[PDB]
Amino acid sequence: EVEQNSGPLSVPEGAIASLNCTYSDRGSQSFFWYRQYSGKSPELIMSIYSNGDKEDGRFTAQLNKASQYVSLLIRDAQPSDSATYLCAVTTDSWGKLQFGAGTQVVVTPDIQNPDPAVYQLRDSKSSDKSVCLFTDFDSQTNVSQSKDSDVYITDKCVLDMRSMDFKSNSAVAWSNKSDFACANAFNNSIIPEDTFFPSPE
Amino acid sequence: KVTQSSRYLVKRTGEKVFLECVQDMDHENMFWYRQDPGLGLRLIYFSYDVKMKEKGDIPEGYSVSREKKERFSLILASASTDQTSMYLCASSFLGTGVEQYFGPGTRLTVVEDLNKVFPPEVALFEPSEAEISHTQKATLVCLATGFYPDHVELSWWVNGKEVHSGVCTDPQPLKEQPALNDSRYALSSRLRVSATFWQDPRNHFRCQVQFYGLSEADEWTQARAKPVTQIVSAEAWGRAD
Repeated sequence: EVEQNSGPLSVPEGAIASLNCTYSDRGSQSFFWYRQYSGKSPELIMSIYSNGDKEDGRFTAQLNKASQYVSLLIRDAQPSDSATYLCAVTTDSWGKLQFGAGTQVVVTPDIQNPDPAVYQLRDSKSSDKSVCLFTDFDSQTNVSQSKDSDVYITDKCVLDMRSMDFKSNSAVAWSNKSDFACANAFNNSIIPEDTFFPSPE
Repeated sequence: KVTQSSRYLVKRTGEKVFLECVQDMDHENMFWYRQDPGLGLRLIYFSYDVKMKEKGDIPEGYSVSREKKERFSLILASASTDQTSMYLCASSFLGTGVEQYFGPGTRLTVVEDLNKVFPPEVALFEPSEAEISHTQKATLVCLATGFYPDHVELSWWVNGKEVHSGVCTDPQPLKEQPALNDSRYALSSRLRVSATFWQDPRNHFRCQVQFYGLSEADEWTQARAKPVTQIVSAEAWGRAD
């Protein structure tokens, strides 16, 4: 009926992010693309009705009714494009829609000057509690989830210091362990060989 | 334009649960969907006019009502844990376009015992000195832990204003025990500023976590404080050293 490619898709900044959606009913007449940010609601971004391209800013929808597919291309992708994209197709003449299952798209920043480092940060209210921050690594690094029941490691997150035109990746780790050091977390979600690893002061 | 009666609900298994979708746009069509990881959106039920309803793709466990055109009520006769989900309603009509307009969504968590509801603890962690000297930037980390359900909204406030530039919050809260159905959650966020900004002692950095839990119409017979909807925050002041 309506099928979208599975995902998640990881796209480097500046490249084209693309989604394809095939449909079974040759006589389908309306085709939609929706964008949905994490934990928000789907918003319509494009509708398309005839063969070829339809352009809106960095978005291009394309329709091929002979091969029965519709696609969304995101040109010059940026991290803020990261979202779930869903196609929808009309299935009757009352307006019923069938949605594809959605594809998660993550656009990774272009890190021109990696400065990977692991830092230990202390609580503002209590010097006794701390977290670890692995930051400034290039987007090809993967942060593996914790394998220890008592250690916690987050997914990597992309931060934009807009005034500085500076983006950076980071991940956070912590534990309620007495013997716990930062290297216990960040080195199974392995760091690169040029990581700056200052001793805690 | 399209509203839903609740943004966040936590319910006990067995409870009858009503979700309201209301549109004052006179739209003939309304739809109810749920959304889950790995299955996307699935149609539960829809309606082509007042007094009509048709089972969607996954109608079992649900029923609906449309006695008035503006309101499409979704009913969970007896909530089960597998009905924990993001519920989305939408409406449309026969116009120049037939596109659907979505409500804001309702996150429902169905738990076997309300005893497992917990507010987050929240702490703010100050920028490393080695980070400041290596990079001339300062990263603050906000950490919220031990909460259930995962119904939280985190925001950073600098000198009283909500900021967005320089912020990154984990898109997913992490289960503090992923094998567990009733695992509590954690969530982190980063805010990064220039070192000179952090080194100004008059600069105030607040992390605020809005948590949605029990309403006052919920009874509580426990020793610990009732885990109600509340804001939990932590702060740091800039430091010249």
